[PDB]
Amino acid sequence: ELRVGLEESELWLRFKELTNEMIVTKNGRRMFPVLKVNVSGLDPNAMYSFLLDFVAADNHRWKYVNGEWVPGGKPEPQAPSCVYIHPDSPNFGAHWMKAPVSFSKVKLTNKLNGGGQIMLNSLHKYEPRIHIVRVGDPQRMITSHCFPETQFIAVTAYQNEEITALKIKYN
Ligand SMILES: CC(=O)Nc1ccc([C@@H](O)c2ccccc2F)cc1
Repeated sequence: ELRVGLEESELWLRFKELTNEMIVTKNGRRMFPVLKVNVSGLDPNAMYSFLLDFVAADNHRWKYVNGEWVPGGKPEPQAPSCVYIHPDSPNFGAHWMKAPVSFSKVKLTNKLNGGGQIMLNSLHKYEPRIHIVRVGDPQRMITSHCFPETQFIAVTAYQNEEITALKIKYN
């Protein structure tokens, strides 16, 4: 049975408790915490690619008001479908299962300017999603998982000072 487990879930939950925020910039910013998963139940002999995208969570944006996140207006039109291919792709099932798979190099941006970055809209909430795509498959089988503990609001600058301090504490 294929299982994709979130690593450092307790750490992600510390951020989610406060409402997590990830900075987006013109040139792109890596995430903290880094999305990392453990994988079991692939065919060790088969080859697969791992991909990452970000799903919009709401039909509205958010705003930080009097120290609380609240519905903050109408949403902007959806960000373009950006997909990040894990740089180890394609690789054997045995490779992906021998140690956690880490998406440490992905960068989030608010400006489409190449570099394999992910475009997000500031003040909107997103949920990371990991896809496993089997290589050489005429049926193009793909298996997707979402990670609820990793939801975050994209921001140009941190709003909650507790988030600013958590990012410094754990990173
Ligand atoms: C059966 C079927 O729809 N297969 C399929 C679909 C999409 C892809 C990727 O292009 C892909 C595109 C966007 C996001 C993640 C992805 F993995 C690969 C295989």
